[PDB]
Amino acid sequence: MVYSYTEKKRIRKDFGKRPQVLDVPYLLSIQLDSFQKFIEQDPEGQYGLEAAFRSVFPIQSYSGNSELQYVSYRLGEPVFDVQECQIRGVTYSAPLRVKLRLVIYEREAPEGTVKDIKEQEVYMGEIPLMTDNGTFVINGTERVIVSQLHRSPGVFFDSDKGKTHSSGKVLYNARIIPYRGSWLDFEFDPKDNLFVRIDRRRKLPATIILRALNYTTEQILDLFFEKVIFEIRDNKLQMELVPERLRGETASFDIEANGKVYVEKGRRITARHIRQLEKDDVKLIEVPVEYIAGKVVAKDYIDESTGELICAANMELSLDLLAKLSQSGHKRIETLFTNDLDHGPYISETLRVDPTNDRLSALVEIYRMMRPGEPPTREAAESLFENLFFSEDRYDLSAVGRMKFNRSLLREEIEGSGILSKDDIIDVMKKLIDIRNGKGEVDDIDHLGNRRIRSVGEMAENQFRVGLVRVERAVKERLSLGDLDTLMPQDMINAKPISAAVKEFFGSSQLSQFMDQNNPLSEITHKRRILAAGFEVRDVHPTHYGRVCPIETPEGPNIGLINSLSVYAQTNEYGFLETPYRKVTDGVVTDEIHYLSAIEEGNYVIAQANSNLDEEGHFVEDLVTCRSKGESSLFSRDQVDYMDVSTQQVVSVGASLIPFLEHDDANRALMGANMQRQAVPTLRADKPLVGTGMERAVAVDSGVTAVAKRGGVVQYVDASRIVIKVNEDEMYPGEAGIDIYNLTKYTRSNQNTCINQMPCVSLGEPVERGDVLADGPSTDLGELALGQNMRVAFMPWNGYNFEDSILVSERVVQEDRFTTIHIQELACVSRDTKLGPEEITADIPNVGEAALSKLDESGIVYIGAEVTGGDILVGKVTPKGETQLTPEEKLLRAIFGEKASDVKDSSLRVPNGVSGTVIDVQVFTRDGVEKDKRALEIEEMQLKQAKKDLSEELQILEAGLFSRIRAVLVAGGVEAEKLDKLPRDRWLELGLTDEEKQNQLEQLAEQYDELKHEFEKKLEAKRRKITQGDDLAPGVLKIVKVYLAVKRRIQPGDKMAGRHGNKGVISKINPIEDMPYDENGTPVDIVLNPLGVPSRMNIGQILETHLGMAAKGIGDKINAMLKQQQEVAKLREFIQRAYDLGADVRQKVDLSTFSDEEVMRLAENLRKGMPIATPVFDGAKEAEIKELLKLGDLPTSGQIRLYDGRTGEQFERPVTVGYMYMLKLNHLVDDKMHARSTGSYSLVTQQPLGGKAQFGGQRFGEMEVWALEAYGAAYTLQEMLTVKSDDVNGRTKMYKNIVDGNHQMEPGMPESFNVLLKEIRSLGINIELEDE
Amino acid sequence: NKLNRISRQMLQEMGREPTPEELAERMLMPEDKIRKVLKIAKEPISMETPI
Ligand SMILES: CO[C@H]1/C=C/O[C@@]2(C)Oc3c(C)c(O)c4c(O)c(c(/C=N/N5CCN(C)CC5)c(O)c4c3C2=O)NC(=O)/C(C)=C\C=C\[C@H](C)[C@H](O)[C@@H](C)[C@@H](O)[C@@H](C)[C@H](OC(C)=O)[C@@H]1C
Repeated sequence: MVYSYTEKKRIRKDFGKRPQVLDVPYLLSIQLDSFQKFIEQDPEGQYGLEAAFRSVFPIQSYSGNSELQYVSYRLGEPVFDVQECQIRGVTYSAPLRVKLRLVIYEREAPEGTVKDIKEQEVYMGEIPLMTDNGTFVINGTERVIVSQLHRSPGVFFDSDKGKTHSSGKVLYNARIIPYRGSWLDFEFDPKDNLFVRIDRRRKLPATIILRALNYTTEQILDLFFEKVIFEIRDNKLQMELVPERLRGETASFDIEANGKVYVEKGRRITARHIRQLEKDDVKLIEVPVEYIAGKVVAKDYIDESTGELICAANMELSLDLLAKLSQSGHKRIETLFTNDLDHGPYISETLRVDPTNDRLSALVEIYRMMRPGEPPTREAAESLFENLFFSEDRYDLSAVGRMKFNRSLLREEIEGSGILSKDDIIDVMKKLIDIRNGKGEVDDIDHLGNRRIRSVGEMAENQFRVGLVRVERAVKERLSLGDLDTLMPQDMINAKPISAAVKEFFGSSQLSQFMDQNNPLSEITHKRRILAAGFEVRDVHPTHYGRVCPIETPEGPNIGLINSLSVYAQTNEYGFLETPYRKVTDGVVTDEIHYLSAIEEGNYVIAQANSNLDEEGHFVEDLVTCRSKGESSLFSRDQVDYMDVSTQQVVSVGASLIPFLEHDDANRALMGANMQRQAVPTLRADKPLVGTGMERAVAVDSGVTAVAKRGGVVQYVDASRIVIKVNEDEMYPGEAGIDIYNLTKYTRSNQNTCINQMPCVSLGEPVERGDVLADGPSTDLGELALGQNMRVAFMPWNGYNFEDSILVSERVVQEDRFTTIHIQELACVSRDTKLGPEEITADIPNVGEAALSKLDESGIVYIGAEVTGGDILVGKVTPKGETQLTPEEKLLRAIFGEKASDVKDSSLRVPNGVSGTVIDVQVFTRDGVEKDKRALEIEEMQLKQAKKDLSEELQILEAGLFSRIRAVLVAGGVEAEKLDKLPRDRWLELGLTDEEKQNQLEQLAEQYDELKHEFEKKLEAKRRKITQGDDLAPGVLKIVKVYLAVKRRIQPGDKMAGRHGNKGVISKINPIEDMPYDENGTPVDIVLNPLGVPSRMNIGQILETHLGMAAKGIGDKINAMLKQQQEVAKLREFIQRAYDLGADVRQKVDLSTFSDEEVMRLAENLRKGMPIATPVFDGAKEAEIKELLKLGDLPTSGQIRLYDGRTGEQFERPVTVGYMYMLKLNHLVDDKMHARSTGSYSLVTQQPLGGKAQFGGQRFGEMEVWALEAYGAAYTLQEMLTVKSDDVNGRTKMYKNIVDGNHQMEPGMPESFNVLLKEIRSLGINIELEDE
Repeated sequence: NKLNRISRQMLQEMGREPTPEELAERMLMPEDKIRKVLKIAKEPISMETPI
């Protein structure tokens, strides 16, 4: 706070105005929080293993009154720790130990138990564990599980207008999507007949489900329709009239009652007439006997005398039917209230299409729909229908499903049953009809309130759930016949069934993938990623604001199907996406933060991230740009309920790292944030000269760096480890302590890059908690450096920059700055063949002494021996007996007297063209085969190296503890010179006067002895892990893994890009002599083609250049005053000037800093350049940039004169020169490049195939055939698809001619077509080749 | 078949799974034959397996 210790080393000058109210949270939050909820002890149904347990439990047998319940669970210590788990290849996992209680109820109970055996913690499976950095290790490889985005469980009402039937009229459909179980779909049709289908199955008339719920027709009309009361009073047909019923209808007869005619015939009833009837309270009017000719009778009507049905429910009455029910004494007749506009007569017409009658009928017709063709049964239909939506087992909405369900139905309860109830189905139908009636609207799938976010924690729970159901069937099956006290909860519950559910997910699943680690940003941008069809879902939605990044998505087959998480976004309590906001009460902007979900934010009026307020925080302008409901417009001063937290929150970590983003077109911006993840780390971690201010946060939040656990002073600094002596205020009373950081050294990444940590602090320096102790790869002094900035000139240079091509000075490759270190893992397997076992022995037929030189006696290359293409890394030989040679080979051996060995050479040799240094060797051996010499040496080395490390722990630790005892002993009994004389081991005897200090000595004693023994146990375990024979695959006797470190610099063909989306491929590496130089004589590193700038609209790349130039100026200047050794005063003065820069920025600054030791160190770090921070949308402006160029001594234009290093003459016009940050992506040319002359061939069809990593030939496609067909080239095409590939004969007959000097082809027939003939002929088809 | 049976009990009985030589002592024969027998006993993989 108010500046840390590594901040005193270097400070980034920050332009930008808007003060940051909230600072970027942990970027890895989602991944860690989710998994943290899965595995945890939660005393309730909140999501977790506890919840997944409580669902399926207790498990009772079949009627046998034998029940198995669940007590509690625990996670055993991991078999291997994270580092060890990677080397061996097993998964990083913990044993799951769960206590089970087996109760058996006495047969023919009152419920009571004969005996109950409590089986102590039965083990089921080992579940993977998440690393402190949020990754998983499946088989020896760090893998990330991407969060998924799917449709939230609940009810959803859609349209399907347009395309259907092309008559318009739209449609309205509802869909009930449970978290688990079958789908329930309701839909209309062009006839306004409501239909239902379970899942995607056959369409069925909607009402058929209501009957299966035991609802007769009378109650269906009574549910969905209102009642028009008809009275026969005195004689001939009176009627009850609700005065509102006359809206939207024209009088069909004289509407008169109470001796006064309210409406005549042919006069439509408007608001005036309705008012008269409403205000005059006209209950009963006289109607004609013919009006009921269309009215559908509500309930059943029978003849009281004859006991016969006069008319069934849902029947249209007629003038003749009225007669037959009138003489029977019926006063009242209920009919449907039907209006083709307001309340539609839909259900009525749905019943007339219903083939069923009663519940059993519907159940028969329903059971035969799902499982057709088989005879229906009553018990079968009942069981099925109750098991679909009414069974707690086969159906659940869980909490989110029930909540949105109730929420979308306008209910009160936010939580409820996890199955469907008859009330639920009826309500859903009601809502669908209401939308068709015009009151209410349909949802849209793209809204982020209907899009729910899962993540590792939620997904693993489902798989573990699946494991428990497939084990459930087994437990019941055994408890069926079980003998009383013999079996216990072990013989039943297996391991393999449950473990394989979880194992099949993390091992192979589309959501579990290799972490993309070539780059810290790549990691952190992978760990935040989403996954979800036509263009609607791919497109950006208004609800994406602050939740999903609009501009970071892949460009390709799936666009907008990935996105990435926004900066400040958080998973909602229920699992939606919520974003930070500021509550604006009255006219003040309050700094209380409020998280609003997608549906929550909708109604509020939210201000803009960019707005002007001041003092008390009253809006300066009388109206400010805001967005309210799905749209944005100008809003009045005091209306706004909330305001945006920060200017960044719209974008993502990727996009937030692009300086001057506001100035770049979104296409190039996308590509930029897409390409920035590919930047391979460099040899010298540099720093961005132009920046944002996220780079610090990205570096730290990602685990690539090493952060201080507790603050203090550095006791010891080595390139290996770092030991910090903790401050006492931060230190716990017992054990005293020091924090020991073991740094990661050079090692292979997933992408074969180098990940190596370097100490950024110096001996005996104050460090505060949360300070960077050591940089990782591609991080500099706590910031994130994905590349190296360099001097760049925009101008066409003799076409060598032609398209995007980049022309780079030799100075760059000489400085070795863009050099890159690759670590490749090569393997050698000694397998077992029926002919015999393969030997790793160093005796290889037909190799000279120079070849076997680099190998030790055992046959393995020495560690550290530099190798090139073709050198033998591991000698290996496999038995092949009875070679069966030929006459002339036999004479050859006879003349030269060589004994042809019974063993063939399989030895592992360095791939063609790659050259590096051997940094490591591992030897895995089958358990029971004798470890060879070298393998034993390695084991001995690992043993000794292990002992040194552990001893180092104990040595520094013990001193750290005894150094505290020295201090506590001096309080109350101080003897200074006396105490350090006697042996340190004898200190533990001295007590103290009554005080807590006597108890403090006690505390330090206990923990001391603990360490003594903890060290012991740790050493033993390590030793066993070394000596234990590693488990290998079937058939493999031993494996040798060699680790080569190749150092590649840069060469034509490599891909290079800036943060602004400008790609490039280095064309020529030009001498420093030919480089354009300025009057001062300093050449320029890179010459970019300006023509790429206007077409692709990215203007930031120019700004980034300009400000960069300015930045280097402030650097260069300091480099002069430091080389002048002026004094602290002059330096201090000039720096202060820089950090203010003319007005109104948020930076603040010094004279609190110590004027000597702290200031001089800062200037030394600035002399390379002055780091500047351009916030994403708050970033600097031209004027600010031009003023910094004034302080720079450099022109405002940003252009200068340059001279061609060849002719030495000037260049017409000034050219823009500056400093642009540039990344080296890993496409590097010596990977992509392949060439093949004659390689191996596929067996099934003879075709070129790389088996040696000598790549198969290029694929010649159909389109290329057309290309040859358009040219007149017949012979090139024949040779292309016959002799060069598919002709097993023609190829050899050709090769022999090529060396003989005869260019011809004796083509023959491609073997592919020759196979098609037999394949056709394998059928009953006789296919012959005719004539001649 | 005899091996599967032992591997079943021994799966949870041992808490991990019997070592390749564990069922070997349980079984009558020379006990190194586990490797040989286990290999030829495996069913061939469909050459049409999508990868
Ligand atoms: C198990 O997952 C696999 C396939 C699932 O199948 C399948 C059908 O379901 C997918 C899911 C669920 C994805 O989320 C996905 C994806 O997110 C993505 C690409 C596109 N990949 N590219 C391919 C290479 N190319 C030169 C560039 C574009 C994909 O094809 C897929 C993909 C599938 O196709 N892209 C990105 O996210 C962006 C823009 C950057 C990616 C980061 C790096 C590159 C990857 O993480 C690398 C390190 C590995 O992780 C992958 C290799 C995974 O493979 C393994 C075994 O790990 C792969 C996703």
